Order: sequence, then C-alpha cells, then structure tokens
Amino acid sequence: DEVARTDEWKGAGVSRLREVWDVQHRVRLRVLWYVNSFWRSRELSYDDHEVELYRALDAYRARIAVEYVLIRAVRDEIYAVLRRDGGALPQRFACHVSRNMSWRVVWELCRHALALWMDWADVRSCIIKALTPRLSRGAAAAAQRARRQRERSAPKPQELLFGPRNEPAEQTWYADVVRCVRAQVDLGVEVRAARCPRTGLWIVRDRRGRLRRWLSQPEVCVLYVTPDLDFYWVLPGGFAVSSRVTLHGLAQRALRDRFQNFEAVLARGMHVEAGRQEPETPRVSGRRLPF
Amino acid sequence: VAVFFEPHEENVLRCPERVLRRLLEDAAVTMRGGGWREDVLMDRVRKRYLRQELRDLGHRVQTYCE
Amino acid sequence: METHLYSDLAFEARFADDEQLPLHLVLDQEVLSNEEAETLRYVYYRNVDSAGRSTGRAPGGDEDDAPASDDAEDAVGGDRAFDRERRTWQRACFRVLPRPLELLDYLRQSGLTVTLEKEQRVRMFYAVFTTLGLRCPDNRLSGAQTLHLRLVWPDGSYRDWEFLARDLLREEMEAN
Amino acid sequence: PKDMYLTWEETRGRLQYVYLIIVYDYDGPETRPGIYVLTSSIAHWQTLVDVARGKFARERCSFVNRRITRPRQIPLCTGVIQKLGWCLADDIHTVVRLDNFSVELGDFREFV
Amino acid sequence: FAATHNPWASQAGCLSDVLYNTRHRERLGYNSKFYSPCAQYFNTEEIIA
Repeated sequence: DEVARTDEWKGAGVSRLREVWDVQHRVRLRVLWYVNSFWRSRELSYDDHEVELYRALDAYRARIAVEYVLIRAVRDEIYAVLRRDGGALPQRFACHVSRNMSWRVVWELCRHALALWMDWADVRSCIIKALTPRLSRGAAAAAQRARRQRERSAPKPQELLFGPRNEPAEQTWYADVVRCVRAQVDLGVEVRAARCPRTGLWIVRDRRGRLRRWLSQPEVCVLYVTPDLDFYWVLPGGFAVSSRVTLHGLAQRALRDRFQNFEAVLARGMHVEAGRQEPETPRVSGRRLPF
Repeated sequence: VAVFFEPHEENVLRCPERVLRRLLEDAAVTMRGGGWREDVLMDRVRKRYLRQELRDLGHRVQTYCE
Repeated sequence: METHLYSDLAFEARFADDEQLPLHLVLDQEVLSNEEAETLRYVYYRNVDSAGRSTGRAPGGDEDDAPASDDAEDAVGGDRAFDRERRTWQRACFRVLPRPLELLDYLRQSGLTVTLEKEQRVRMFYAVFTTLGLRCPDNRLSGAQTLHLRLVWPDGSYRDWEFLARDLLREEMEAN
Repeated sequence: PKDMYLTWEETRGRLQYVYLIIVYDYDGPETRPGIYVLTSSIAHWQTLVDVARGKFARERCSFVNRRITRPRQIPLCTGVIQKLGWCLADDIHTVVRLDNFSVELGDFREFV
Repeated sequence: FAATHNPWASQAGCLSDVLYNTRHRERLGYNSKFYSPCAQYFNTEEIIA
C-alpha cells in the first residue's frame, strides 16, 4: 500500500497552537504547527546574535520613520520660506476680506494651528496620499507627455487648418484640515480646485461642488498639496505660503517599500478586457448558503 | 450694511510687526531637536519587549531555581 | 483548513529554488473586521532579510539606494523601480470561512487530531486560513528576519502588519 | 425505484429528461459504485456533466486518491452518463414510475 | 517584379510622397490653385478609396 501523504498528514495531527503578535502589538494572529510538515525533516539551524537584532530594529525604525521625516521636512520648508520672504505673504486663494480687523491674533492662531498639526501628523495625511499617484505605473510617461504638451510651440496654421483637433482646468487636491476651536484635526480630505476666471486666485469646492466653506471660518487652517507636489498652507483670509515639498534627502527603495501604490492581478469575476465596467465583487459571505 | 474688499493677487498680509515673528523663530528653533515622533514608536516597542524579556527572566528565575 | 496541506506540499516541492518554509496561519476578529474579511481579495507576504532590504533584489547593491531628487519626469526612478517593487512580493494561498466557529472543534470536525496540552478552546466569528513562506538563505536561519503581511481588498487599499522571525519561532524552533 | 431515483431540482421543469448515472467511489477497498437513475430538466450533455461534477467532486477526489494509493492498479473511469428519454412533470407517480416514456437509447458517454 | 524602382519616391513617408501626397501638402501649406501634374499619382488617401 503506497499510502498517501494526506492521510498521514491528518492522522499525524497538529502539535500545538501558538499565538503571536506583530511588532507594534496591534494585531495578534495565531500560528499552527503540524507535525507532518517537511519543516521537521530539513534539520535547520537557528541562532540570533544581538547585533543582527539591533540592525533589524534600526532598519524597521527607518521604515517607520520615513513618513515622519518627510513631514518634518515639510515643516522645515514652511519655516524656511517663512523666514526667507521676511514675513510678508500674499493671498493666493479667493476670499473677500475686511480692512478693519485684528490680524496679529490670526498670526497667533496660525502658529498655534501649525504646532497642533505637527503634533497630529500621521501616515494617512496630505503629502503621503498625494504621493501615492506619483509612485504608480504609468506616471513617468504621463508626466513626460504632460511636459511635452505643455512645452509645445505656438501652432502654425497648417495644423489648425488640416491637422487633428487640439485639447484639465480642475485638479484633484489633497488637504489636511486643522481646527483649533475644538482642537480637531482632519487628515484625509479631498478637494476639487480650479481658478476663478474673474481674478487669478483659486476656488476650492467638493467633488459634489459644495464650494468648500471652511475658509471663512476664522479658526481653521488648511494644508494643500497638488499632484505636481506644489505646496500650500492657508491661514484664514485667503493668505497662504507656498513651496515645493523636498524628498531628495530620502532613499528611493524606502519610498517604494512604504506606500507604493498597488497593482492588481486578475481573479474571478474580473474582466480580461482592460478597463470595462466590472460586475460586483466575488463576496464570499456568511449570510447566504455558500453554494 | 457691510463693507469689505475683493481679493486679488497683489494684496499682501505683512509680518506682524516682528513681535510675533520672533516667537515664531523661537518655536522654530526650540523644536529642531526634540521629540521626533519617530523613536516614540521604537520607545514603545523597546519598553514592551523589555517588559516581556524581564518577565521571561522572572519565569526563568522562578523555574530554573526549582 | 484545506489550503494548509496544499501549501505545505507546494513549499516542499518548490524548496530547492527558494528555501522558503511554510507558515500556516489563522486570522480572526482581533486582526481585521468581518466586512473586511468578506471582501478580502488576496494576501501578500515578503521575506525581508535580517539586516537589509528584501529577498527580491540583488544581495549587494542595487539602483534603488539613490535619492529620488524631486523630479517630475522619473519621479521615483521610472518604471524599473515599479518592477523591482512588484517582483519582491509573492502571492500566498488564501481561504476564508466567514461563519463563526471554534478552531479545535473545526479541525476535529475535519479529519485532523489536535492534541493540545490544555484546552485553549479559541472562539471566533470568521476564520481566514492563510499560509506564508519564510526564507532560510542557507540551511540555517537567523531570527532577525521579519515578515510583511499585506491584505488586499479590491478597491486598491491595503493594510500592513509586520513581525519578526524571533517571536514566530521562539518556542517551536526550540522544541526541535 | 425510490432508492435509485434522485434529483437536484424542484422537478418543476416541463420536459424532464432522464439520465442513467453510475459512479466509482473508491472509499471502499475494491469499489463501491453508486448506481443512479437521474431525471433533470436540463437536456444538454456537457453542462449536465458540469453540474454533476459540481455534485460529485467527492468521487473525483476518491478517484485521484485511488490513483495515488495504488499505482499498479489502473483506475478504469469515474462515471458514465447515458440518457434514456424524456417525460413530463406530471407523469411521475409517487416506487416512482412513469406512465408515458419517450425512449432514446443514447450512448455510454463517460466523464471524470 | 523587383521591389521598387525608385526608393526615394515610393515608401509611405518618403520625399516624393511628402512632396506630393496632398494630405502632406495640406500639412505643409500650399496654394491649391496651382495644379500639380503629380497629384494624380500620389493621392493614396483617395486612390485607395
């Protein structure tokens, strides 16, 4: 009888159940240990010197710290350009203002909101979420093509009179809303934005088109980031300070290890055609009989 | 009745008479070196692993003594 | 249950090309919510080595150590960084049981014979049976390795849990 | 015969075709072939074979189990379909027998 | 039964194509009043039609 490995696998049973935690002690998942695995019959050696654990903890520290050192770089850039201009900032966002108004207290509230936002930074925030489309698959040719289409010459009448017809006035902006009447900070916020054609400033609405109405509230402050990594930090009254976010003091494979945007493969219920309207999810559920 | 100003690209808010800019620079340089909010997570996991291995030393000193 | 045997035999048959070792897991309500476990598309693991980067790259040196330098054109390297980041993950098998159960009584309701030292009758509302791989470079194995569990839902979002190799084999490697 | 009759239906299809199905369960030492007479509303052969595969995958895993547990002994088949004809949903009579029966002596069509 | 007896004047995208295919002369800019006696040989936007 050439008896199968499956029956001796089951009848050999499982030795013991051992649970384990993660490093941050957030999840706690359990591990089985079957005796009839081939894990036993390879005769593995095992050892852990402490210097390797120290280097492992340092590498894991870097992997956790890449986001917060990016946020610290953002704060340093804010303070750098705020020292650089000399304290005089323009209004880059459309809001009607009054002249007789106390403005030193708005500066105090702006410093307060800046310290509060630095206290409550997280990996689920503006710059990380705006960075995730930049790490994608077709980002290189898309940015190259947008650069070439931006840097195209003035068209001659030949391509206007016989060539093909020519051709994104709104942008997908990401926002961190902080607020000091309640010390409530709001992290993952999406804002549709474009220019006001009557002037040269920006108009910020919802995806529904709400005309986002926190800018008139005197206590909030917002951080805006654009997909081309342009930077904005807007105190009430429409005045704001601008920069570029600088990530050049950071490694590349750390940025791809941490929050590189995901690419999916084909499972059941998915179109082998690329990009049609898919049907519903597979949805293996316990409410129904599982069929 | 209400009076206001229409926004522009040439209206500028000035520095707050450099009496609040200096405390802005103070808050800039008092937090260049401090809590980085990076090794706080390392602090938590080091404290927790240290508690774990110290309790393991307790189990070892309680059983291996017999 | 049924995926653990298959992955055991698969890692046995694939052992000489990569010396991965099977790691049979169960996840429950302490990890992810039931709404997340009902639409869980697939899992992902990666045997990051002890001191450095990962398994899916060159051992010494690469072209990903450079700064990103804040450019628009090749924002992070280009497509080759995407290929290196996609290559380093491996897809583990996947089986989810979205009904409440007890693990030992489930395995005794299947053909297995659990002989635990004392009745740690664990109860749960939904059991997803996953099975990762962890590498040994030579036939020895360092405890300073780490894992990266990646759980993917079809919207594109994910979650990541990480844990070392030392706590995984704190007793079971010492039991052999 | 009430023992050999079975279905996977509410038997509310109009034209009930019939099908002889035997299997080869190798959970016994030699063979335990479960002979069966099967009505169905479905008439096409291939999709019926797919539904039967969905219903009889335990015999398929038993078939592969026989193949691994005994290499020298050849496994013959797994099962053979053969239609006999078709009737109407009211022609059944609870031993369940049929009053009218159109005949169609079809072929031994195997399946795994 | 050779391939081409004038390989500067036959390939789609050659000189005498782009000098005389009328679509390319529209994309170059030309006076339509001037008659060209090579237009009847290179109008493969319409010769194919």
